[PDB]
Amino acid sequence: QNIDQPTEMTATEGAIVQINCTYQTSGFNGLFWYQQHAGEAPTFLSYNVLDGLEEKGRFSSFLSRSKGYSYLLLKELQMKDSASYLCAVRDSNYQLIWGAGTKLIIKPDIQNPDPAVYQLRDSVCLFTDFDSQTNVSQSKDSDVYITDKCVLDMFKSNSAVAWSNKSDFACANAFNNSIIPEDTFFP
Amino acid sequence: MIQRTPKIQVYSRHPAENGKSNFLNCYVSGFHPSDIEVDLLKNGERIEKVEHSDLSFSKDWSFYLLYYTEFTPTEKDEYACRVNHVTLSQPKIVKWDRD
Amino acid sequence: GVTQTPKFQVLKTGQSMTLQCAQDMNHNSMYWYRQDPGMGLRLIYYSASEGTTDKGEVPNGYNVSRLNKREFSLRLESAAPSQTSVYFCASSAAVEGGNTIYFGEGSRLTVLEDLKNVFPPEVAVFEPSEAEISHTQKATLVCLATGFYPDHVELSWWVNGKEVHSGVCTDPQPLKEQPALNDSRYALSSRLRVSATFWQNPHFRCQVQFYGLSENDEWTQDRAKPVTQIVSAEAWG
Amino acid sequence: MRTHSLRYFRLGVSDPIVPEFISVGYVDSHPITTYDSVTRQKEPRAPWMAENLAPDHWERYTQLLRGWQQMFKVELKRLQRHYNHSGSHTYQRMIGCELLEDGSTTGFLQYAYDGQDFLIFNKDTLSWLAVDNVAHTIKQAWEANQHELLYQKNWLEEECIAWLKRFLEYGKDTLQRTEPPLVRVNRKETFPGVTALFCKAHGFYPPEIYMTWMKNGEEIVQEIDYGDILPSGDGTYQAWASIELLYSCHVEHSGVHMVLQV
Ligand SMILES: [Cl-]
Repeated sequence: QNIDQPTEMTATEGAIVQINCTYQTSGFNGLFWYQQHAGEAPTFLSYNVLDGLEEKGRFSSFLSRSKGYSYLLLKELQMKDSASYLCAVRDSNYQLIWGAGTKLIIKPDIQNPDPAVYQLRDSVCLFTDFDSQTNVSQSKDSDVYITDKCVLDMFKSNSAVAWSNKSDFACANAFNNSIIPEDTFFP
Repeated sequence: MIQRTPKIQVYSRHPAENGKSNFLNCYVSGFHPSDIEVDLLKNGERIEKVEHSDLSFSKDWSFYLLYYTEFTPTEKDEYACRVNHVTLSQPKIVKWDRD
Repeated sequence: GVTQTPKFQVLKTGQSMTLQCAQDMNHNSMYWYRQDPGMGLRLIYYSASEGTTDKGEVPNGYNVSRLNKREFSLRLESAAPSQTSVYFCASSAAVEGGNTIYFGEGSRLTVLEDLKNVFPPEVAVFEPSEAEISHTQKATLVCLATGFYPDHVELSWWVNGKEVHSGVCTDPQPLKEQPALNDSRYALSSRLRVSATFWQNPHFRCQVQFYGLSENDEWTQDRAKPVTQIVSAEAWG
Repeated sequence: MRTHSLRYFRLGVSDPIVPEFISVGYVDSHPITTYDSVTRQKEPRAPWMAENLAPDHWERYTQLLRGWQQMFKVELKRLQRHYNHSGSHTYQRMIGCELLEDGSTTGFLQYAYDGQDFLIFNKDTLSWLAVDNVAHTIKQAWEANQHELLYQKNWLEEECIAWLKRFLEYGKDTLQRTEPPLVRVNRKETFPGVTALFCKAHGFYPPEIYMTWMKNGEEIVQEIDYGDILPSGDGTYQAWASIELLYSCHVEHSGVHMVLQV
């Protein structure tokens, strides 16, 4: 008995994402979709047991029993939709089999990109205001720490932090292991 | 509340012949509620070696049971099925018609 | 809904632990799950109704008690480091099809061989770059919570004594300060972005709640006992 | 393949003398499973069930039955409160499906209070048919949960039939066998000038048998007395049909037609 859903999916803000769930069970007594925000409890989204599409606001749940397949469709994607999506199938003995979950990543629409690396003081290096297409690589050096990109919403922007107490550490070299924009501002 | 009295049918497994080994069945059915007492009798006395099916369920919500025992019919022996149920003021003794 | 306690717990290998769970929905069925990275929720034990319980997929090292219709507790007889996980209590009206599962808030349990590597975080606030202020008319404050262990922290931003959420973003997962070590300590960063006109008015406080040791926890080291505590760093406009 | 069915019954008794709760499963006329409030265990009733289902089936369904037992107790208490009834009353349930010879299917789910129809599920309209206003009150409460109605429709049409196909394979040697009937006609002068004709069949399996009396090959005889189809105790069945007297007894059993001319 297996439940399969992608590990991770990335889509853009305002767009549509379809999260698939396939199941191989001896029997079938329904399929659930749950939403789980990071560090939070899973919360119910839908239950499907007959064939068809069920729409609940921006979210739709489809089921094909003959194909052993369901999808969770999210429309007009918002940043608040960044979460894990868990599907679960109740088998012939009413055992609930949970999928490993799909982590959904929403890329914000950056209207005015302004890539820059800044130095902060209590030092920290801040890579910020880059477009969502930019990926931040982890540090090759053990005593250099680089966080993943984070989206804040005041206006929405991306940022990554780099720090170290090593003498050779400079903000000019902090994100050298990443593919950063050509027009990045280095004050 | 409707209480339904049991239908009691006493019959042999195979066509009966005096002297030939057989099985005497008592089929008790169509009764409601489920509490019931059944005994097979040989000349008025309870037969100890008596097998029975578990309580069974009909689609019409009534119940049925099969009580049976191995026997060799004779001209002199009188066989019967004694049943008690809430619908009965006293146990009902149903004699085997000897097939 | 479903109420489960405690939210966080540090245990030493071999110690006993009871996780409490109650539900006020008059539900018949109750469940205990553990959530581990890269896998689906795994059922430890379940209780189809009051007066019955049964093993789930991963019952070894645990036991349960369906105390009454409301309560279902989970017990760790002799805690082992593999029992380090997030525990979710759940309930549904019945175990059969359709009946929505309701989950508790979750219990983060960390089982350690010894409590000697437990440390609260060091918290520092890094004031906005003057170059950022002049370039964007925006100002980003960074907060670093470093050298904590286990990863049992909650970071929040407080502006003029009130918690803010707008313009705030915290790393969802901490990074490992010693990636190659089994008992690596942790680091977490957060950013608070405000207008340059807001940063120039003369308070900003980054607050980190650390969940460590309890009063009953034995401590014999020379350093301060790494108890549950709030560590904060500030900046004025 | 002939028509076959799978069904699960539940009986709940309030203030019993007798278990408070029993559940029995059947494939056709064969008991396959049993559970009661005394054993608190779901056990096979047929060796072909025991031989083919692993202990985890029995372990899991025992837990479900313990929950269903508890739900039955609470529901019978609510029914008694609605009816304002004291003393001992019964609550019954029957769920099942049929797989017809032609491949089509049926599914049913019903409840009874004091051995009378109470609530009848209609899986085509996804609603409950209520016999009175207490049943109507329960119907309104149960229909408020659309997920459960849909779940029950899926179980009756898909899951029940797959279980039935699985069990029919397990019990193949028992359930799909044919034991043809042994049929005889007995003639006797009873009351003076009155002849009674009995057509008696025994040793047959399955229990479904058709018997009738015909006159001059054509018309069915008026006023035929029918004997019930009775278990003989050895896995076979017996039945009869009689008339008062050119007559012939017509018997049909598992695709075979038989005529006994008198
Ligand atoms: Cl009833």
